[PDB]
Amino acid sequence: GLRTLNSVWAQHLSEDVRRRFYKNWCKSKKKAFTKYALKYDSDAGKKE
Amino acid sequence: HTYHRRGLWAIKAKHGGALPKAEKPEPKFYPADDVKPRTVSTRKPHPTKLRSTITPGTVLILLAGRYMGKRVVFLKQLQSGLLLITGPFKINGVPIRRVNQAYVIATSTKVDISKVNVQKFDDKYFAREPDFKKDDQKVIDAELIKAIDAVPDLKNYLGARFSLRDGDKPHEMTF
Amino acid sequence: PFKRFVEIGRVALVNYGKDYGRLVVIVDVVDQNRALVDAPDMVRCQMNFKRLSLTDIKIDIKRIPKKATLIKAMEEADVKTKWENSSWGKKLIVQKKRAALNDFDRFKVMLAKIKRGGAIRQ
Amino acid sequence: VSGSGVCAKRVVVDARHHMLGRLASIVAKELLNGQRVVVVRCEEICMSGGLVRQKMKYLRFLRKRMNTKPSHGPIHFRAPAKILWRTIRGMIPHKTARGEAALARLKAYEGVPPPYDRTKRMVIPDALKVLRLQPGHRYCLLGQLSKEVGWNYADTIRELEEKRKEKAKVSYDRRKQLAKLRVKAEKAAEEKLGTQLEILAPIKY
Amino acid sequence: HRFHQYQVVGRALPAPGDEQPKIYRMKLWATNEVRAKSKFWYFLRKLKKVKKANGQMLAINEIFEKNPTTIKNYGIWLRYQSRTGYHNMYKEYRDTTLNGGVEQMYTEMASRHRVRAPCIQIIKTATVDFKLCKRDNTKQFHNSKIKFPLVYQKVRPPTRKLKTTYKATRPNLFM
Amino acid sequence: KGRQGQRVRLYVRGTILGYKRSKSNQYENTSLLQIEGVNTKEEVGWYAGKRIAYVYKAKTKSNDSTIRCIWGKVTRPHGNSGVVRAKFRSNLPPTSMGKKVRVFMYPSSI
RNA sequence: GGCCGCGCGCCUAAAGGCGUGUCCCUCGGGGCACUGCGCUGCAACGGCCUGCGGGCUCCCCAUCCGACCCGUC
RNA sequence: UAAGCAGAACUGGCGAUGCGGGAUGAACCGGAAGCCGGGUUACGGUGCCCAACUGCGCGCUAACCUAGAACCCACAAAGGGUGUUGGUCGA
RNA sequence: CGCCUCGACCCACGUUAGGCCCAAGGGCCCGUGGGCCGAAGUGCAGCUCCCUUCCCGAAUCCUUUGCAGACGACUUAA
Ligand SMILES: [K+]
Ligand SMILES: [K+]
Ligand SMILES: [K+]
Ligand SMILES: [Mg+2]
Ligand SMILES: [Mg+2]
Ligand SMILES: [Mg+2]
Ligand SMILES: [Mg+2]
Ligand SMILES: [Mg+2]
Ligand SMILES: [Mg+2]
Ligand SMILES: [Mg+2]
Ligand SMILES: [Mg+2]
Repeated sequence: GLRTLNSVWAQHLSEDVRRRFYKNWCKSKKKAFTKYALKYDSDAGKKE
Repeated sequence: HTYHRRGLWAIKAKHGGALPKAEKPEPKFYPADDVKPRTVSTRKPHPTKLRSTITPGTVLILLAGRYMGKRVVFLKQLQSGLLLITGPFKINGVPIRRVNQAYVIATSTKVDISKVNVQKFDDKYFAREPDFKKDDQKVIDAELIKAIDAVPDLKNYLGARFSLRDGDKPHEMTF
Repeated sequence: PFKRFVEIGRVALVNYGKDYGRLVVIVDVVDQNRALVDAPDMVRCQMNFKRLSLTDIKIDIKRIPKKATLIKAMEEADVKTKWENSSWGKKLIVQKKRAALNDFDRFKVMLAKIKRGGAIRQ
Repeated sequence: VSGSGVCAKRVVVDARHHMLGRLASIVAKELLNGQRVVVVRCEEICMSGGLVRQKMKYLRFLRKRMNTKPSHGPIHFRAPAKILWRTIRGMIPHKTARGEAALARLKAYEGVPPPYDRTKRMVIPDALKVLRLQPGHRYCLLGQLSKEVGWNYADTIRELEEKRKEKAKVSYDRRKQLAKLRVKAEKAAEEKLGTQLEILAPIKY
Repeated sequence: HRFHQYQVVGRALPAPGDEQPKIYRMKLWATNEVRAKSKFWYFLRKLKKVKKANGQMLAINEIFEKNPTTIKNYGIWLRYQSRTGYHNMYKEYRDTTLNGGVEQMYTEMASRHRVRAPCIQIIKTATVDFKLCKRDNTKQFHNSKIKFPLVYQKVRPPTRKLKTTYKATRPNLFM
Repeated sequence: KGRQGQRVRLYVRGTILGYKRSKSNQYENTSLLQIEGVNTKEEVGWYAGKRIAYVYKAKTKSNDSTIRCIWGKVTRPHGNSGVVRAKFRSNLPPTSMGKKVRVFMYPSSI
């Protein structure tokens, strides 16, 4: 059957959608996609 | 299937056997039980038969022990029945040894050893009890290396170990 | 267009038997499964086609040749070495030869094969 | 029937044009004896009797179902590899720990997935259709039966298999060039060491 | 050969009524002599009125093929019992011996009509010239230019030592 | 190729198939063994009387070694197809069926 | 697979074995035989012996085979 | 009418009896028995389950009805077929 | 996808009423001490005296909700 090949996310994700990745948003450091966003800054990251 | 005692002769052994009456031959302790005394046994156990494919100077593959697979030349069959073998010690590093008739395989390759003296080698020589042994080994190879050099490729053959490889059936191989 | 037929004069190889590897000539056909076969070294007998492999050789004879007539055709048609010089007949020959080799000859074949193999690579 | 005796790490069998129950019989003996068997191309296994007889046999099997709880009842697999897996299981004491271990040594695939596309695939002589079936009698392919009863990955199997055969055809062309080079090399190396290889002449094939 | 032809000779027991009774001979097909004599006494009881208890067995001799290297055409007239009734039929065979034809006849009756050996009576056997053969599949093998291919080869190893479970490629066979 | 491990091989590999059996009871006093390359009852006679070793790894050390050995010999053929009957000093564990055994040539008639 | 009760009072020979006389048998070489008293548990070699060694009828577990709950009418 | 029904004659069996085969089963087939080692058989089998040939040989069958496939035994009939294969007697 | 307390040697498709063949019954081996033409992956010398295995940052609970609910669970907020 069908299989997920890969996924690419945008550089800016609102905190409304980033809350979906947490059971307790206000107790966390809110680190989701913080390092993924760094690919859009460098040049090797943009190559990926 | 010969009948040795086929005839009631018994006199071809003792022809002059008409002889006279036999003369029959403190304990310090009595064992309290009638134990029949143990005397030495007067039975001759008919020494072992050599395999008809093993003849002096034939080559043997060793099947077990620390020298398993060593291709070795056969010299003599000892009184106990163990075969006498040498490597020789120069080519494959196998010294003079006595091996059981089992644990060896007699190949069809032969070497002449007629002018080689193997007399002082016998069961007493191997009694569990070395410089002179190095001399005897040294003086028995140089009498045998040349005859090995006489046949082409026999030196590299004796210096290699036998092994079975993929698809090898020991019950079909000629050796 | 088939290549090999059974008819009078076809030379066949006996497979699957005590007589395996021997050459026989089809001299008569009994029925759909059996044929009369005659050879230089055996008395004529019927054989199952299930135990016969037809070769590419075919000799000239009549239905029931005498033994002398059969020998002559097997010479006028040079069959023994035509079988042996073909690759098919050669394969049976060296299969016997390889099995017959003893330990010393097999060690020398190994020495030659290693020499031959290293030369191809070079 | 006893085992192969070949004592390898795993044997890969190309299942194309084998009879289903004769292939499963031999494989089951191999697994029970301790061999790992990988069967590929289970979509091209053959069963005697054409599509019609084989299709209604499955439909009768599809009828069987626990009346009070069907998810407990017989499980009817539709893929060719799971069909062959269940045929083999029927020939194994699978409710014992020995048969449980035996069936865990079997891998069955549709098509030839990696890494077996680059390994050697054998055949079973006494399961091949060309030696087992008269040329006029009916038969069907496992993938055709599976497609008729619910299998839906026949197209992706076919598309993948065409891609694999293209790559193998290119690797075959390259291997033929290297073989012609090899024959020239053994010809030139034959004279350069002509004297040494005299003992190899009578066993040359 | 499975079946043998025997000539069985016997008579009624010499009694003061006759004291030189008539001699009866039969040619019977059986697997050994004991089964040939039993079948002889079966027919003597049913055809004549002499049974084994009132009779004498004189001779029993096996008949052999004159030329077991040629191919003859063999006609057989037989009587057999089916599930409902008795019927007689004529069969033709090609063999190097009449023994093979009788084995062929018994095998064919077992296959085509499910008739076992006890329910068969060989009325008559003979050799037929190829000009006078009646059944098809015997005349079609009278072609002197007979030619055909082998449409079923039975690919197999020769001596069961070369048997392997796996092979690297599919067999190539042609005719 | 540069490989490691054993340098020579003076044994053939056998696989344990099970026990002397009928449809309804089994006998541990003899094991059934398939030897590689032996395909007929006739060529089994070469191996009759040959010594056999079953090698397995235990859980503790015994002589600074973690491997144990059980010795047996080939006794007779079993069937027409090369399978043989083997007698070991102790009966083989049923867990050993499907595993490998080493068939030597130590008692040699040739 | 289970068992371990000829040899010497003549010589030579590792040892198996050979070596005397008599009558007969033929076709080269044997055969049947002299019969007198005694004594009369087959061997060779190896590893190990206080140790992570050997054994076990004891305990637990695994596997293969076999196995339905006793008493009663 | 029949019945795994009801009643007699001769013998065997089960009951009182395990063991091998008939998938299973008081009675069918084999065979009866102290605790064991080795060899061989009976009945029944040799594709897998399952120990033993995918053994050697000749025919017949094609089941679009769940073709068919082990005494007791686990059913089938009268009647049909230009399915196919053997025969017999005729124009 | 995000977030971090015992030499284990060997890749043709396809067909058998056809493609020299007639089974790997072969061959090989000192055998001797950046694209993955994405189905994705472990990818392309003795005496050791005659056998003893050949040892290789979050989550959860207390709080909240009522789009949920017998209790757990669930959708929310903190
Ligand atoms: K009661
Ligand atoms: K009809
Ligand atoms: K993750
Ligand atoms: Mg079996
Ligand atoms: Mg569904
Ligand atoms: Mg009672
Ligand atoms: Mg009772
Ligand atoms: Mg017994
Ligand atoms: Mg068959
Ligand atoms: Mg039944
Ligand atoms: Mg009718």
